Amino acid sequence: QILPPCRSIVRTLHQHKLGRASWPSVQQGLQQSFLHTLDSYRILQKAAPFDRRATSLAWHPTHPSTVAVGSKGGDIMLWNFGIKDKPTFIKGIGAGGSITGLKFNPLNTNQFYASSMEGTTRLQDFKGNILRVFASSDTINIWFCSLDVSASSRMVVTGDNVGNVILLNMDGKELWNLRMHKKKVTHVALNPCCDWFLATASVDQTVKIWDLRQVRGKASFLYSLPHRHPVNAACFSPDGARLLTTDQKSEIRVYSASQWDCPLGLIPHPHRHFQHLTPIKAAWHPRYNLIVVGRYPDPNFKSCTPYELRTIDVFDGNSGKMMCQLYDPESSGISSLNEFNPMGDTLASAMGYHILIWSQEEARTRK
DNA sequence: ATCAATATCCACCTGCAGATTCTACCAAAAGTGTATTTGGAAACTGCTCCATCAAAAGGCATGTTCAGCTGGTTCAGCTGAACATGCCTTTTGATGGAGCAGTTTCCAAATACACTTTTGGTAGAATCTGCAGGTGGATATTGAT
Repeated sequence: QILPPCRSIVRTLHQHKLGRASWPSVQQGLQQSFLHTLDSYRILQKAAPFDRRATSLAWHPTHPSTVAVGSKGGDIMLWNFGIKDKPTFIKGIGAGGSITGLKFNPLNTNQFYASSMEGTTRLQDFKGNILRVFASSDTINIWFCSLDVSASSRMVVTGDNVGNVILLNMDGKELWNLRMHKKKVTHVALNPCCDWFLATASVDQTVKIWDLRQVRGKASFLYSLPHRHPVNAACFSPDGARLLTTDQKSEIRVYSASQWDCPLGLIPHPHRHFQHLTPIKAAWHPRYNLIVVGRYPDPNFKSCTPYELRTIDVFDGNSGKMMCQLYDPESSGISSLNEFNPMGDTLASAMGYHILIWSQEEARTRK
């Protein structure tokens, strides 16, 4: 395979110590170094099963080794590494209560937000106590699909199966529930560097950029970006300037700050949507300009590589092409969800009925 | 050697090709109503193709079942020839019912409106059923004679 990297590494660091070379060149060199050491994540560290399929994933923001996960049957799990304290569990109905959105609480880490097929955007503890419901369908067969949160703004946002989005405060205060789309809202997210423009994606083959404080007039939006197929995810950058989008058939798109309408590059990659599989969500890496996605081969997709395996692919953002591929037998499932740690030293993967941890090996000999 | 079957010829004769004449129904023309097609919202049903257990499909050992073959025994249908008998047929005397054609009286659908049951929508509990025991035939496996 490819993975060639080269450079005059330490020199640049000293160049940075002299002021000659600019910081983005440093960021590029250490991005390459990060890829080189990610070539040693090949040894899969840990595996974890449980009951009904995995649907949503989330990282403990402050802690590297802690992670939370939510199932197809409303079964939530909280798991920490190097603890061995037999991780924490909570069950649900198990049939039609699929948790589908899951973000940690920025305030109380022993709390968590959740969006469920039951029709209940809730705030609940890992010990089982429901602290507070935020919204409700009040009529079954109409449920939520999307959820996200912001701490700098102290806001909650959630999306439906019909095309209307809801926006609440941390203490209630609902001033929202206007309709935005014609179909289900697959993903949604707020800017981390801003507080008052939003992004939402839907089955309508359109992804919309809103201004949550200015617009109130039922599709008096700010921007609307089209696509050729429906969209499973539209995720913001940490920096805030790059919006990543991933469709259902075969595509990834990078939109910029600079003219949201036009895209900067198209990254073709197979992640074909499917009914009983968990929907695929590309994701950023929090401290570089990389992209990470899970692959799902299609015999009809125009493959550039002659070898098409199920594996975790890692591309470069501002170029378009690939830079690394992680693969491990005994894990021949399809990695629906993949998310790097906010810390930057660990990767979590959610496959059907399985959760995988990929971190570096070392510790050749103890003393 | 056969010995009716088919190939050949020839009288004949009656269905059959062909010509004539009456007739009911097919085509064209202007009009209309009414089935159907089309544009377009929307809803709902099948294609979907992993991730997973768990009955179901495959495959291999043993054992039994029976089937296409043998040969023999039994015996029952084929057919000659002779002779009876009702079929043919034909032939015509007898008749009544088929079909037509005129007369009478039934008796069905056209239409408008106002009930009236029928079909869902939707919950509650009554019956079927998984599961678990548990009786008792029962059905094969040895057992006394």
